Amino acid sequence: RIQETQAELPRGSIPRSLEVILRAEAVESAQAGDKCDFTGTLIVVPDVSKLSTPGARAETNSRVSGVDGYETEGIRGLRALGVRDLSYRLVFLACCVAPTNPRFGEQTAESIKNQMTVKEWEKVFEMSQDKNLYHNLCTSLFPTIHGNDEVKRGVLLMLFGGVPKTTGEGTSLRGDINVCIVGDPSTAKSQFLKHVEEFSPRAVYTSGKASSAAGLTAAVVRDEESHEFVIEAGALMLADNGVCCIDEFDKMDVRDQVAIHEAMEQQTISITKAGVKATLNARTSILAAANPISGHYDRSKSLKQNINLSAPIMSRFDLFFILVDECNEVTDYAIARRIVDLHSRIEESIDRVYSLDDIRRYLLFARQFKPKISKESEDFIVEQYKHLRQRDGSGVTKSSWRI
Amino acid sequence: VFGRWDETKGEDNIDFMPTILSRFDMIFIVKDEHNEERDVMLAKHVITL
Amino acid sequence: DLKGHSVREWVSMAGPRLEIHHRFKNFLRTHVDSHGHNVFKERISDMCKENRESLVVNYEDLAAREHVLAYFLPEAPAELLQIFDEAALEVVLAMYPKYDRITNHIHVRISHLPLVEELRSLRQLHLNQLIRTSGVVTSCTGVLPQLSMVKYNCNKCNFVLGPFCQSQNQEVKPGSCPECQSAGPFEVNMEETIYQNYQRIRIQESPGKVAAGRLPRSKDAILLADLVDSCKPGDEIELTGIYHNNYDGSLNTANGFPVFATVILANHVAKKDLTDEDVKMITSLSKDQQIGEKIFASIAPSIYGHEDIKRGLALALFGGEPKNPGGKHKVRGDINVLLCGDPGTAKSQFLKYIEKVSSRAIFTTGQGASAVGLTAYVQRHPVSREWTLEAGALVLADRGVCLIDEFDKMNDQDRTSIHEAMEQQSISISKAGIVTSLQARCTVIAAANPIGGRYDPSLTFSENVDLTEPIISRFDILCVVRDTVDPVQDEMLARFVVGSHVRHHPSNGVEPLPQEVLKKYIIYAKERVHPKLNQMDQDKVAKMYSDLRKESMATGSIPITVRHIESMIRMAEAHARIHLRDYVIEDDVNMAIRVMLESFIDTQKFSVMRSMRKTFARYLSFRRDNNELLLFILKQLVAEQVTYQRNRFVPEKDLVDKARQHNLSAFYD
Amino acid sequence: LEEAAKEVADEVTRPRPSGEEVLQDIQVMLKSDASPSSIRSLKSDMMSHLVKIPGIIIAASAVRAKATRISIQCRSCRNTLTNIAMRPGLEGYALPRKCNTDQAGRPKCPLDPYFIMPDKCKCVDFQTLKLQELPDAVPHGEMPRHMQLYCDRYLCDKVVPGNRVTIMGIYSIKKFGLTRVGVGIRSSYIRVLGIQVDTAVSPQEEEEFRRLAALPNVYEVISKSIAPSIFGGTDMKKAIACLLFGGSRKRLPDGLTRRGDINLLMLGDPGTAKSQLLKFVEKCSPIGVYTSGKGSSAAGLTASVMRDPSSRNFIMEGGAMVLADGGV
Ligand SMILES: Nc1ncnc2c1ncn2[C@@H]1O[C@H](COP(=O)(O)OP(=O)(O)OP(=O)(O)O)[C@@H](O)[C@H]1O
Ligand SMILES: Nc1ncnc2c1ncn2[C@@H]1O[C@H](COP(=O)(O)OP(=O)(O)O)[C@@H](O)[C@H]1O
Ligand SMILES: Nc1ncnc2c1ncn2[C@@H]1O[C@H](COP(=O)(O)OP(=O)(O)O)[C@@H](O)[C@H]1O
Ligand SMILES: [Mg+2]
Ligand SMILES: [Mg+2]
Ligand SMILES: [Mg+2]
Ligand SMILES: [Zn+2]
Ligand SMILES: [Zn+2]
Repeated sequence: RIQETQAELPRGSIPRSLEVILRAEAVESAQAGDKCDFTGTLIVVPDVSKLSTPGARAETNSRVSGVDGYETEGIRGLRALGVRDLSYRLVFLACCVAPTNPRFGEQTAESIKNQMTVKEWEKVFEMSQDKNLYHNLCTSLFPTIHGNDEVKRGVLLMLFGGVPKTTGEGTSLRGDINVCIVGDPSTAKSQFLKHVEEFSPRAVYTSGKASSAAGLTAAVVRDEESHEFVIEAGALMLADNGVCCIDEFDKMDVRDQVAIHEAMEQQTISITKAGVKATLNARTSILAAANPISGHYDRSKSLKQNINLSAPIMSRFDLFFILVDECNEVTDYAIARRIVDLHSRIEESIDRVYSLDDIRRYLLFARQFKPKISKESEDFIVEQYKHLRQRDGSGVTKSSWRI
Repeated sequence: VFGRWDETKGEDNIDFMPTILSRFDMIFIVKDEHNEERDVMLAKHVITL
Repeated sequence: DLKGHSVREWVSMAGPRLEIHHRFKNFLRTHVDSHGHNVFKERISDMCKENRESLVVNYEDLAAREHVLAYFLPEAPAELLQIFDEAALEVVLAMYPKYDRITNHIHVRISHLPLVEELRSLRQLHLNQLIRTSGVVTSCTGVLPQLSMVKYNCNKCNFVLGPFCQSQNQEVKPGSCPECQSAGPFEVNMEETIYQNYQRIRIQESPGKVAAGRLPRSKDAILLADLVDSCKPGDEIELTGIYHNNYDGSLNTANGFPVFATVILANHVAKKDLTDEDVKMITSLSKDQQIGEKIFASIAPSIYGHEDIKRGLALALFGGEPKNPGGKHKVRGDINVLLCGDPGTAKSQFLKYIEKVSSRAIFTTGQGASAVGLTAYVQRHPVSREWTLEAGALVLADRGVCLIDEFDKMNDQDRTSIHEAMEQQSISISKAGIVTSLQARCTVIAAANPIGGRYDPSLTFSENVDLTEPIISRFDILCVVRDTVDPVQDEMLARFVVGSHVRHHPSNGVEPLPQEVLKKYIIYAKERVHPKLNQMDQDKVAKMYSDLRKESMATGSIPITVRHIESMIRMAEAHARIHLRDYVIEDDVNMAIRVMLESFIDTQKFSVMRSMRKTFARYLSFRRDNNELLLFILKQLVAEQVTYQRNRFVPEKDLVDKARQHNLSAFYD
Repeated sequence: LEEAAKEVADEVTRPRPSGEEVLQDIQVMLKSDASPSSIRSLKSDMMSHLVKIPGIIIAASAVRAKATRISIQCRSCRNTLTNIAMRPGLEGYALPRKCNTDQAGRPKCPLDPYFIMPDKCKCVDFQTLKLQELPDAVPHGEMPRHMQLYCDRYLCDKVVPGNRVTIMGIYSIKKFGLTRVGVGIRSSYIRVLGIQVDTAVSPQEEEEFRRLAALPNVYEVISKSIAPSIFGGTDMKKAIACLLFGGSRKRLPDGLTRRGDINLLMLGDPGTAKSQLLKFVEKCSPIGVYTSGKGSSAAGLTASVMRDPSSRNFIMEGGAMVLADGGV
């Protein structure tokens, strides 16, 4: 079942959803959330319609009349004449499938290298070798937002993710990075989330309480064509291996908060519904945006006293970025110049060192790498954690949240 | 209400309404008196059980 | 042989059928283990010895010996399996002519098929072929009696139409009654009929194998009279069977397109996963005389430090001795534990390790994101569609451990349920028409966070934990897992964590007992040794109790109660069980007293906590080699110095003075 | 065996009084001392055999009426086929498609002439129960197994849902004329032959109680007997005994009743064994329920009445107060 893309919706309309049929090689070539491009032929399929209004009967052309006691009247006569309703549905028969926007022109780094063409591969290699690639990626990914360089860097690291691992006893070591943005109104939090979505594939949006638990995680519906059950994917599922952007997170309901907490913690979703059980891996990275209680971030309080998120949900976040509106004339001038230049020169004023598609390809190529921790790196890590914990000692000014 | 009787409070240590307290035929106040002999006897009895 | 037409008809034809029967009989009778050992002789010997009805043939061996049969098997598996069953029955009867009265049928289970197909790759090409796949059993129906050789009663003249082979494709519908020739209604004669056990399972692609953003595909499999109960929901299995297509499912009801619901007739299931020499060796381990320390160090090998928590968990795992004077004074034998701690203290890891080790260990959470729940209800199950009395996670561990995470974030009903379970060890349902009281005698290991997310010793444990006093009282051990910025501890913990990460990267003072040995030790200790309290110093313990009470009301603190002495008795019994003594020895009593004290002291505020620690240091210092005490004193002195320095910007005398409060050469070396 | 029981009953009650001449059927419920077998042990091998199973009841349908003997009449000739035996258990019956009447050369009766005569039928009680694998008997990670039970004529309303029972019955299948994926599977059940519930004063016991009351220090005997294992609190134990025995409940001529029950409150420090005293009193009272202030796990402190939207019945969920009626 596919539905019309947002780029084609008429005003005030609900997207049209139709079922397309894949046969033979293409049978499993389309997966949920993909922006596919089905090529084939439209067709009609006879329908057992529930319309109570009779319409378009089809019957025999042979003129036959029932004899006394067997008159062609009623169900008997309808059956004898072979009357059947001609009710149809429109169904699409797709011979080939392909993504609307190809990323390149099992999975492994060598597989990605082979899949991508020579020019794309050389572009990925040259940008990987390029210096200050960190700043280049941040700027090219957020060319309209001013400041918040820490937030840009954190979101970029979230996009690149970590290296998931499994311990010998079975316990898994989560490698996905969770980022949350708390701050004053009109601080570009939603702008960061929308940038992330419009850039990253497998990136989904949700708002405070515009989503239900079933629509956020998964639902189960029987397959009308057989005895099986289809799982309709939720936002976390469609973002699996990608990003779920939860704006107005603080307003999300308690049940949805529990569901998202479970997804962030165990990276799996369990459904025991509609006659079927199923566990589905949800390797989503969560980018959340929340508003402090009272709307403005009181700098004289901890994040626990500022935001309404529960303690487990707060803990499961790797990064917490605070964007407090500084009433500084210089910053206001910079923001105004950025915004006004954007609105003046729309096509121009956006010079990105790396194209968005090139960044997508490079990110896909890099996600396969699973860097290991060297011994000097481990020593440095323990030293840095030592410094971080020492920063939490008494005497020094209290921090927003502990270490 | 305070977790311990706290004889000093007198009656603030019970929050039951007079209507409710009238219902009960009998009311007992069980204060864990700490006579040393009773304490030793209680420990010995518990261990004996 | 190999000629003619498609394999199905080629092997259906008699000539080739008898030829292949003879070939398989020869293969069965003549086959070595690569060392001359006639494998099939011993296989059939043990099969008939244990009355198993199933002979497992290795496909690799079959291919090596007779390649024609191996090539034909994955093309027409039904006929080949029937032929193999007949030949195996003939050979088994020849070996044991008396075995005909046990089974009269032998199932040949193929094994180690070369190609392994994943559920997402099953197509119409693989229809009516033997395939090997791997998956996770999601649901599994009960064992159902399916008709195998069905006799029919003709309810017109009461004749008994003889047995008809109930195939797995279509219902067997008799024709006329041979006597009265009436095609009229027939009934199944259930007394004369013989049934084969039938089970239906669902296996889905394992989440690890599921890749990218693809959904896990599931398939239905059918188990027949020997594969039944060979798997349970959640088990990871490898299934070999016929990709069936044609039983009754074609969607002919015009509901839509003419698709066929395919099922897999399971032919061989291989799961992917009692104390005689065990009991021989665990007694020696008990006599080792350091078994208590060995166990305490073997608990939670992946968790650094927290020796007190590990010791308490060991005592809880081994449990106490329940008793009931007469039938009127029930006293639990379960040691309940409550780890209250600020974030980042491995409480969840402790609970998960206890889940992994303990048998009958069920993990529930104070949130609503758990497979089970604390409160029992009655409803139609989502999957089984069956009206079931879903008892709570307190009842699913009647004789085990309930691991209640986030114990501070429980609903009103959850709190009431846990109160009922802890105080009564029973759960009462009065729900639809079910008025029942079912026993839940679990040991509760709970994890909780303090009010505000940071334990404050200034206040007491009761007002730090965010729990009701009745709820707290029913816990024998209260582990205050405080977090402090201690240089050495932070460095060591960072080393541990980074090392675990390094060694688990995907591209790859006594020795702890191995985990399986610890499990078996626990089984034996809980099952056989039952410590008795005949030899315990009533005078000493009563004096300790009286002194503790006196010191309790000498300051403004929570008084000690008979509850604490009973918990100490339970812990003494637990230590005696750890050492298999069968009698609590004075050292066991002292260790139980040390645990009970440490807990009760930590439950107090700093003002009274330190006072009680100083007053009762005699008990707290038991089984301390006098090096840990000195190390802790040095650590507190250096912590005072470092907190002084960090704000403004140790001598031997202070250490010797605190030691006096005499030998420091051993500590230095 | 049931036929022989009928014969023996007739033999032993032959000279019955007028108005009760007709001999009545006899139900032989069979009970065994043998150890029961697990529900998981019920395999195809035991089908149609007398099996014994433990379980806990979770449902008990209403006592409907099922026909042991039916009578049918021909629509045309109005001749009867009285006393057609009905197979016991969940087994149906196909009506004849021909009229027996010895035709006198008239046009023959129609193809399907027989109609049931509900007036001329012998019907018996029949109840359908749901039995569940005992929670302890369930393997650690495993959903409980369920069985359906058929009860007839005295096995109906002998056990209410929630009871723990051992059932001796004929592991059977539904027989309704062999009419997705499961081919050859017929829903199974147990035609219960015997019910035992897992849990009346003799003259000897009455004499014992009478003499015990006649004892001089019966008060002291009872007071000590209540909680011997609880130290001290002699007055509290005396009060507990007074509560257990209760006063007299009286209905005055005007219709105003006076309660005989005694209500006792124990406000005390957490150390004392007041909860243990409550537990003993709950175990010791004839009818006794122990509950917290906020009720138990999935049980209420007081009754709650609701209306079923479908059947429009008044379902009264019984709390502790109503469940422990006439007791403590
Ligand atoms: N003592 C320790 N030794 C080794 N690893 C530890 C230790 N304490 C914590 N960790 C690790 O640090 C992280 C924090 O542990 P964990 O997630 O169990 O916290 P927690 O105590 O459950 O927290 P919370 O109560 O906030 O949920 C995990 O990776 C855990 O493996
Ligand atoms: N620091 C900034 N730099 C550039 N634009 C900004 C900045 N802060 C706010 N804006 C502008 O303000 C608008 C509203 O911000 P919004 O996304 O609503 O933030 P929030 O969701 O946190 O209120 C955005 O469209 C954005 O262009
Ligand atoms: N006077 C006593 N006699 C016998 N046992 C006692 C006494 N006081 C306390 N106990 C013991 O203390 C334990 C805890 O008592 P508990 O039932 O929790 O009372 P409370 O509900 O008031 O806390 C009980 O197991 C009980 O055996
Ligand atoms: Mg916003
Ligand atoms: Mg935790
Ligand atoms: Mg109590
Ligand atoms: Zn016949
Ligand atoms: Zn007739």
